[PDB]
Amino acid sequence: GNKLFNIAQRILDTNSVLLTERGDHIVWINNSWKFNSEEPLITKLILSIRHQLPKEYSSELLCPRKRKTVEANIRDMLVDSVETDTYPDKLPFKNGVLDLVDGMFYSGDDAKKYTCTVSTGFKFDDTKFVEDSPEMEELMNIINDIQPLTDENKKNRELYEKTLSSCLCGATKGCLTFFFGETATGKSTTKRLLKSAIGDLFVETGQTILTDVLDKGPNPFIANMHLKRSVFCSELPDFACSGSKKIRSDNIKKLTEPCVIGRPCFSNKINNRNHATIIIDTNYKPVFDRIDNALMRRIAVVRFRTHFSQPSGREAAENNDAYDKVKLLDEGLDGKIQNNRYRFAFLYLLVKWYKKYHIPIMKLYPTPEEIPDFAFYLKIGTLLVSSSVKHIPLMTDLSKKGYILYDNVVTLPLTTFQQKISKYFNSRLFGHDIESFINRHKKFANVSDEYLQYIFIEDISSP
Amino acid sequence: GNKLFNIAQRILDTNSVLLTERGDHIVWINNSWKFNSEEPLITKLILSIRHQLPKEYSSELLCPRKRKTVEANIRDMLVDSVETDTYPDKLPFKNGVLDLVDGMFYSGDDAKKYTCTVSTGFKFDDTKFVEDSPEMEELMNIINDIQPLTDENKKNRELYEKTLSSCLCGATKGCLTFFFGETATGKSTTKRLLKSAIGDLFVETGQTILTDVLDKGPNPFIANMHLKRSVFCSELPDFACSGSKKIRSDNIKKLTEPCVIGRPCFSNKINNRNHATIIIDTNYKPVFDRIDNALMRRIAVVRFRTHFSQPSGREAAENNDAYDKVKLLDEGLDGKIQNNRYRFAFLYLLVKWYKKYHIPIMKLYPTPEEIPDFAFYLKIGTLLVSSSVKHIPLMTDLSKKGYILYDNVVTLPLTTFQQKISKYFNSRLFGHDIESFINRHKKFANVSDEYLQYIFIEDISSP
Repeated sequence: GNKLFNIAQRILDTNSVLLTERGDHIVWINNSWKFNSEEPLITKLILSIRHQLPKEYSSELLCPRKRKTVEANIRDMLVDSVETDTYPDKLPFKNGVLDLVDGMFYSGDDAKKYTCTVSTGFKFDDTKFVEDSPEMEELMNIINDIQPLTDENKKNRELYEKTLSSCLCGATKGCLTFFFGETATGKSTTKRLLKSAIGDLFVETGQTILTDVLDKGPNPFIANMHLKRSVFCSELPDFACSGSKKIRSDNIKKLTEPCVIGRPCFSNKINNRNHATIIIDTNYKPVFDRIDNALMRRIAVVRFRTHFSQPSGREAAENNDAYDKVKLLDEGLDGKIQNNRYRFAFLYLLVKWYKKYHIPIMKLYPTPEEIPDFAFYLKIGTLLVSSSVKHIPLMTDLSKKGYILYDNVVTLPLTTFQQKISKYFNSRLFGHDIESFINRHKKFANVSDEYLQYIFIEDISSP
Repeated sequence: GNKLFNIAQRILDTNSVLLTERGDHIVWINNSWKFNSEEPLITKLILSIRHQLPKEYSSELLCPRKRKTVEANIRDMLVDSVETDTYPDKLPFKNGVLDLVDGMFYSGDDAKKYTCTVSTGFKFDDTKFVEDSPEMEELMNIINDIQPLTDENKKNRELYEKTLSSCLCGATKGCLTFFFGETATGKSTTKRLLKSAIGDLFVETGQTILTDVLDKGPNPFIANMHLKRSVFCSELPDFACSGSKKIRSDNIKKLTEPCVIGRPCFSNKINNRNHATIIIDTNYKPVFDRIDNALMRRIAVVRFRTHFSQPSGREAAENNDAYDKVKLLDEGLDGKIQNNRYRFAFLYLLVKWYKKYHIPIMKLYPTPEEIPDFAFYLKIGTLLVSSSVKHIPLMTDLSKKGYILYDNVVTLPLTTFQQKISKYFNSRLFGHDIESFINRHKKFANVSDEYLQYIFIEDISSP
């Protein structure tokens, strides 16, 4: 009774077709979850799977009409929806899924349970995923050359390792990392090593996402980051000199939210998943058009201070302090990195670092103290407070310091505020910052007189 | 007699397919009313319901052609339209609909009567819906700490309870309540309570709603609140300081309307249903760009006077103007609330509050005396009525007050207006409001002078 319905039931029992929330069907052919909007693969799956069925069921799948009927039955049978790429601690390869927490590699039906629709693009070989090897020693030597293990570099080394290891997690990250350092320091070598390690999950982008609008009209720059696990920004022009667009605070805020707004060309989908670890490479200090408290919590800085240079310019390179350690470059090193020589050794190192930081919740912590542009705004935030409970049993003593009373609200005249704030910062050095803060946070008692609703902590602490 | 027509008649007798006024079909599969504009689920429903039918009818539903014939019959049979989500007194869950008038929980066919297309997203447990429990005691203690039941907080507590209970009713609300509460006073705790209690019907927004155009073009922020029952906006910056846009009058007017005009990307729809309660959370008093009688009627204010702070900042948390009382904070409370510990206790409390305010007509009430912006207009509104037909046989004594009759409309000079308004209103305290009134409600008399179609109540109350 209904051979075709029984065939559809068996194919559904094999769990090879799933219905997604967007209305598509994902099929498991050739050991990978595939889908297509313009050409479903359900009949391809039926023809391919005809070999696992009994004899009397296999000869009914050689007709396109019967395969169409089976596909209709399968479409009617699938009611509930599932979500794809819901495991943040799994790295999908071309022939399986690697577990970062456990270190065990799966293949075929074992990798089937993790609905991974993306992959690194290359196979995984266990014979090279080993600890003892000359490749491991060479990689360790290179890594120690780029980042020394001195006691003055411990925190920087830890942050570097954490940032590099977070590129394997398939979840939204809450920070952006700046790779601070001059040219010929090792940042490009790290970029090439990471690209060789993680294959197709790595993408590179210029200045478009930093200094330009994100949504606008069409934007392949923000639509090509869907399900990527790392984004590297390189060749960034100095924003200190006039003529270059500044870093947009709105862009930084949007590149951190779990939902990214943007659509590709000729696509009706506007929502894409953001899994990338954004790293910005710059040879100069970064400056932003706007600075506020929210933008301070989404920036981290990693500093590079060891360079490799030719013997001809060895003295000049040894003639400063930003190149804290001097070494000799290797001409064939670029070819070795390109030839995928250290790919699996770097994969092992990244997995080991991830395990070293595999605490139940993996998060990226901002480091705002390393940005010179944040120096003024960080210090003033520890000097002023907002409105609070009852200044009434201090207005006797707060009045003598220049604070006035207004409808039971303490304000401060601009002249008195300037006089009290000039004792902590140089007028010339922070003039623009002081002016911007004053004109941003000023309150108008009337059209002419103006006041500020801020109280210095030093006055508060002093009885 | 046409077995397939009999099958379609039975499936229609089960009341599982309904035709909506918009032209779509909603089917009852997996205990929920789903629909798909681009792909009807009628054949899925036929295949699923094939089990309830007699034995000789179930075998015919295993063929896609016969299912399509039954679907054609069913489509021809459905003539009348129905309206979806028209019960404001019902809270839909994932596995049933819980009434609020008396308080039973329906399930399956019992909840089938109310066509609710949305749900809180979590299953309902009757075991935890108990009045007597340690969780209820802890929640009551937290609520009492948040809003004390003292003699100075009766009306405030009543309005707070009314606002929290009004987040369950699925109808359009007429007021935009202002949660006038300062930082670390407890508004965050109430927000997490409400979110955990009402699940997916709760959404959170930011500054874009209040201080930006809502219609514009494709606005996901507006299209998101379709059939939502609560909207919470937090982290709102101080609008008193310059550089921050004021609250738009048109936005406030538009949010209250039952029909909100707005479209999503790649969607032909332009109309949605507004059911949400909008609560504004600011640490500072609000500032409106343009105020008048209309906005004064759509604002309610809730005050919080129990603030918590750390000991280091406690002195700084007591040396300004904005709070009234200090208390102590709890650290594990946030983890407890994230663990959905008090979800059902808060649900029971909200149901009890709704019952207390369950008069046959549910309507929110505005309180304009708590906003200093409308204080001047309220005093102005209660101190002015224009000229009178009865003023015609009293304009002789009204002429002594600096008023001149003109086509039965009496006038006041600008300088005389300022002189007479200085009697009741302080010139400096409300100078901006007075001059805005002068330039907003003025008319013209001749080339050089200006005219006013308004007269003070005080000039008429005094004989």
